[PDB]
Amino acid sequence: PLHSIISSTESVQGSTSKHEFQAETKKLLDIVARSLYSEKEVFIRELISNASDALEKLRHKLVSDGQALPEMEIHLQTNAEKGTITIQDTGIGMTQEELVSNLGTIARSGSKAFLDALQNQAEASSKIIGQFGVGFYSAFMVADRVEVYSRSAAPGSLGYQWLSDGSGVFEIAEASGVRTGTKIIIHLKSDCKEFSSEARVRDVVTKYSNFVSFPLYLNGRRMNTLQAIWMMDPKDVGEWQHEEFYRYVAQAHDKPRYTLHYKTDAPLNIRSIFYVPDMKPSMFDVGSSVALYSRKVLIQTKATDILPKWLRFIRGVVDSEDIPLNLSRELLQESALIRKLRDVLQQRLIKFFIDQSKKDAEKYAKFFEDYGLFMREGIVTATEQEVKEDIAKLLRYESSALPSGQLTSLSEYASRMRAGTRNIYYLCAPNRHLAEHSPYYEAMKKKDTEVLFCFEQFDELTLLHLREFDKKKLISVETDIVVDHCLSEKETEELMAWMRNVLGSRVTNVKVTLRLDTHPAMVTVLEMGAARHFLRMQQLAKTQLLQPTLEINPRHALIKKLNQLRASEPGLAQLLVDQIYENAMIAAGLVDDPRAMVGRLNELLVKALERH
Amino acid sequence: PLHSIISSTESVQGSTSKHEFQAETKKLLDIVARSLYSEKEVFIRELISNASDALEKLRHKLVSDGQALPEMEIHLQTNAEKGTITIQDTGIGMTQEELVSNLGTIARSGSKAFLDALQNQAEASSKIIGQFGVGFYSAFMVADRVEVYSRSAAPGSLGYQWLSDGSGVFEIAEASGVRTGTKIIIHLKSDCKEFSSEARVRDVVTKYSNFVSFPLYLNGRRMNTLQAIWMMDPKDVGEWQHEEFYRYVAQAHDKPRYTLHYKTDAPLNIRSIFYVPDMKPSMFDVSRSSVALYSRKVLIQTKATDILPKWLRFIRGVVDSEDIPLNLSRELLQESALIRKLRDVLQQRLIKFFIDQSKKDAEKYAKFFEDYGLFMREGIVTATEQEVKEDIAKLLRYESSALPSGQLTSLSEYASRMRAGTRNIYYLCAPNRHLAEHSPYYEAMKKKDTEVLFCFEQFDELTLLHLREFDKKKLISVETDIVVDHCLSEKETEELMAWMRNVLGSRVTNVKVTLRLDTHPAMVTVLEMGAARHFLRMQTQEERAQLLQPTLEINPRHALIKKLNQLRASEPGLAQLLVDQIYENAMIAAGLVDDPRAMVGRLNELLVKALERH
Amino acid sequence: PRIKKFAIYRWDPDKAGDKPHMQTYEVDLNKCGPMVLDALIKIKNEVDSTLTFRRSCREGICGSCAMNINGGNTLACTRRIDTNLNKVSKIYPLPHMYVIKDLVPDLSNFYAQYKSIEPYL
Ligand SMILES: Nc1ncnc2c1ncn2[C@@H]1O[C@H](COP(=O)(O)OP(=O)(O)NP(=O)(O)O)[C@@H](O)[C@H]1O
Ligand SMILES: Nc1ncnc2c1ncn2[C@@H]1O[C@H](COP(=O)(O)OP(=O)(O)NP(=O)(O)O)[C@@H](O)[C@H]1O
Ligand code: FES
Ligand SMILES: [K+]
Ligand SMILES: [K+]
Ligand SMILES: [Mg+2]
Ligand SMILES: [Mg+2]
Repeated sequence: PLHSIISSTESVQGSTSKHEFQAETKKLLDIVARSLYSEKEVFIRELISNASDALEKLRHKLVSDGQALPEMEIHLQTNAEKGTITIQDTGIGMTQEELVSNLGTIARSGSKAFLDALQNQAEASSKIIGQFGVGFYSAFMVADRVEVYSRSAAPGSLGYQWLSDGSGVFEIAEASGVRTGTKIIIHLKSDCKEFSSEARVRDVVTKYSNFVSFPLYLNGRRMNTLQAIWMMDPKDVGEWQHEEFYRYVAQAHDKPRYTLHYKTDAPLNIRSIFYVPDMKPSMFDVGSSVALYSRKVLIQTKATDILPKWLRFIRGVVDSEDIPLNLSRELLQESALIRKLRDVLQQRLIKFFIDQSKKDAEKYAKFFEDYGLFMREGIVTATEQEVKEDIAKLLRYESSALPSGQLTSLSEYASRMRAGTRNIYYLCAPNRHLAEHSPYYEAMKKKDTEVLFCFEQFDELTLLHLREFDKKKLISVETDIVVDHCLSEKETEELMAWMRNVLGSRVTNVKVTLRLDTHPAMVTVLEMGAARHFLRMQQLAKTQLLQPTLEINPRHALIKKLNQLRASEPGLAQLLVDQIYENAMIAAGLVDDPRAMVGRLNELLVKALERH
Repeated sequence: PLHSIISSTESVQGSTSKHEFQAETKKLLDIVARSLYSEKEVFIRELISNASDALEKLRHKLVSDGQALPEMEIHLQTNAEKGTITIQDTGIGMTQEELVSNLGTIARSGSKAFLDALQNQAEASSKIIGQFGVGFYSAFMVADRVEVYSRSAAPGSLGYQWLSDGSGVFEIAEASGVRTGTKIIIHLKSDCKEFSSEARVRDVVTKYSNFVSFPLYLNGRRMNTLQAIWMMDPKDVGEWQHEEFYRYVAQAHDKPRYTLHYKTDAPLNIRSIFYVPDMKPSMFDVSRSSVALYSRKVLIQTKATDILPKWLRFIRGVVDSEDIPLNLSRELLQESALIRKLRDVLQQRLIKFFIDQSKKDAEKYAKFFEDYGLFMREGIVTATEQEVKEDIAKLLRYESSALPSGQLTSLSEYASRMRAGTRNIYYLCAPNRHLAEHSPYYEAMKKKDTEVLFCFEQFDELTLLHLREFDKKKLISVETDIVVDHCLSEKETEELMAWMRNVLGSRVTNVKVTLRLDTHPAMVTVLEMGAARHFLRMQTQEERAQLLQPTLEINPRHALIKKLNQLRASEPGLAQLLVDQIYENAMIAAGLVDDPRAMVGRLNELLVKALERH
Repeated sequence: PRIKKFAIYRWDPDKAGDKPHMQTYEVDLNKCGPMVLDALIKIKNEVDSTLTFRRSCREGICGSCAMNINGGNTLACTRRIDTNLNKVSKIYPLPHMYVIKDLVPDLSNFYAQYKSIEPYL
């Protein structure tokens, strides 16, 4: 039965008191320094974000006052001998009251207070990074003691010295000689001294915040040298620094063949740029260096996959000021905003590829034979139908009604197709030479219906999964043949009975089709593409057969030879019919590893040539 | 361009002050309820963890004085009509002071004080989940009003009331009729009404808290019905329990073919159990870890850290560890030394277990290998250190020529039983054992008196090249060995070879004469045959010949070559067709054909124009 | 003075943005072994150790010294170095045979391929 202990018999009689929520700071500091950030290296990223926020606040205050703008930059100092790292900025700075209010209070951020005093939410809201109030305390992950020398930008503010050992207690004092801005001294821990090295600090800074809006100097050397080109207008930015930005983000030295600059705000604020490499994709590729940004700082999700898996051949950067973030400055897993951003990016990239195909046939064709497998994988892995047709609009195939060297899409293929026809025919062969001479094409050559020729692998599976385009079905040539509704009748009956006797285990059914002229034999099955690809699966890996039907050509000379050669050499006749079956299986693509057929072919060749 | 503004001119000029850290409670609540947990359904997981902690505390308190133990169960109540979910537990409960100190303070947990007051750290330290102090406030993610009925288990405590809307202000009061323990009523938000349904709550509890230490009741009916069998000793758990647990964890109706119960504490506290499915692996198994973490008997839900190596994803089970570092979101801390050492320990333990299973039984391990070989192949391919390479390679089973058909042999025993004076291991790739025994490369190698392994599955030679070494013995394929190692009349052979090279100058870069072949008229040899075969699958005929150099190597003693010797003059066209056909056959025997459909037409032409004289 | 010009193919997987590029190496023939393998070892210990090659017995028995020269696959520890001053040796790896041995193919999205198979069957 049901055993429930929930009851409503309880009642309230006592006076209702009132209390304010408390928060002990010892455990909060312990949580921030130990169980908040997975990476120990994010503390300088947080400090650089704080410096950028301070510089932005100073810039906003100065432009509000409308006076001269002094130099503003972020300086990083590394001292291996002292085991310390120093970050200094020329921002607004903090008074003693400001230092106590901000530094001494957990989750209290002056950035949010400054943003609440903007009244426009566009001048600096897009550039202020701080939103939680725990970014500074990430520095206690590596520092046994922190010295902060901050002097406010107000004309007359005094410098102040800030000490904190990270043990829940901090002290402040008056400081003399402190320049305008904020100077932070970090004394590294015994086990975290790797941050007192120039190389590691430079690498991690370039990883996190090399796109900080203000100049950044480490040990006196600036390493930015490159503005965030995804913020500026596409017309302002030129192709030369597009190439430079591509060479930096993709860690390559080639040029991007395609450059898409996406900047929309109505659905959600996106400032993203995408590139397509000139060189063919490497097998390593087969977050794809499209790591998400927010207010010009790295997020390194690698789990939400802001960009579709098949769209991993493109390189670039995506920026969004409204993405939700963890307390550790990481994306919220399985967030609705993330999913809608991914969908919008995929739709925009599909539209951009369609436009590129429309405006450049030859360049897009080269791109397709360079990156077709990615679109094939996207069609295979897709679930929504409209996504399937959107990706299929990017497919390029060459039909039988056109000369070699030019390719066409499914849309313009169906545009020129007859009104009565309501299905699309496609044939699969390694080359167009084989496709034109393929027995299935010859069998279907009776009608004038156009047929597409696809050569690359996984085309069978891609077309099978698509299964529809513009309300038109995709039927393979073999499927059309199987669903379709000199060797006299008696000798032909006896001869197919011969195959049925000698190929009963392999060939389940033998029949004669009058639609063959050059190929002596044909193998047709209902699930031709599915069976062909599943056989490749099975032979590739032993994991979790089929119903083959062989059709002979009555008018073929090779088949006609069996009539006179059966009575002379029964064994040679059996070997020849076995070889014919193997050749038909190979042509159908349903054959297994053909190393076994080699011995039979050699034996047949040596045995059947004792006449010259 | 080297300028810096860093200087040590700063110094203290006044008397130093002293201050204590503060905390903005409103912003902390907003952060916890808005930007802490990725999934909005973790609030009931946190509440169930709190209930389990309270029940464990009550159990410890009642065992310390050795008195009677009353019922201990966690009840989930769903009220769709009122849009509320009620959690009730019969644990210790909380007094007014305890309610104010614990509930009213952020990041303040009474479990830490309870753990510090154990004085043993050996009985309840492994059964207490709460360690941060923010788990309760996760309820504010979906609740606009949280109502708590709590009274302590002390003899004479009074019921108390606890209301809070999550806006940083909570009001306390005194309640009557409250059962001993703690009952929390959550009033769902307008958009979070999905948690006021049976199905959603059942799904989340089955996701997170099936294996809580105490019985759990959802809407009056118990829904656990399955104890965590990875806690006690392997001798205390039966085979039926193992089968049921495997069925639950793998979501399959079969039985586990292999059962491993790992419980180690010297490197780190691990209580892990692993199963190998009896059925063959599915395509979901070969596509990306099928192992669920459980810290203090609650799910961690990593799904991305891959606590187990990618090649070992074919096994199903759970791993318990009380030492793994969890972030504030109760998720695994990515890039952790402890989790990396846990992964290494699990990998080496599973390798040792598989080796021990292979030693114990032969037919069962042979079936396991022929079922899950591709996983070990992928592990060999993806490994970097040679130690793990050899450890995984110890699991390989390849039948050799020195043994009859259907007798798989290991690499270690092959190295042990071969010559000690040569550091060479020879392997041959063929679709079948019969083909390997009649392969032209094997026949050419027959001059040497040595044992050769046979490979049949795909991506096998690829792993042989990745391994590249085993017990300080090099791995060399038969084709590579023979190409590295150095009838018809002489002049007739020379003119025949000249004619073939004339008609195969572009396709074949070199042709030689080899007497080792006996039943194969020709053989294509490439120096890196194993690498070339796999390279072909990723990258018409002229380009392939240029990037492969199919060095032909024919056998004059073959009857086909003898027949071609006289067919070169009578039928030059048929001779050209036949030399093309034998080149294609040798290429196929080498496995250097991307698609054999092209040769079908010319083979048919050869057949129709060759045996027409019959 | 017999300065030999060697044109050696180089590709470092760990290099940032490495692309196929051509380099020329000059080694005196008066102080170097006639065999091709000696020149490779000479630059490894003296000129540049970045180039990686496999050699065990410097005699022609293990086969690790086999690469392609002038579009032809040969053996470095058997074939000697050409003495022509004007002619430059074309030191290339095996015809293509790139880092594929260490590319570690993933072959992901394999289940989704099966998921597209059973609707037809
Ligand atoms: N270098 C600095 N100069 C001036 N003000 C600073 C500086 N560093 C920190 N602050 C102030 O101190 C506050 C506390 O720092 P922090 O913890 O980073 O909050 P936040 O950056 O605004 N939010 P978060 O995203 O968690 O970092 C900031 O919000 C600033 O108002
Ligand atoms: N249902 C309950 N019954 C009794 N005591 C409770 C209950 N829920 C919470 N508490 C107490 O209140 C404290 C605050 O709750 P909580 O935020 O979950 O802390 P925690 O569970 O110990 N650490 P965490 O892992 O973040 O949940 C707990 O540590 C308990 O001491
Ligand atoms: S070093 Fe052994 S083959 Fe050259
Ligand atoms: K702060
Ligand atoms: K608490
Ligand atoms: Mg910050
Ligand atoms: Mg808890």
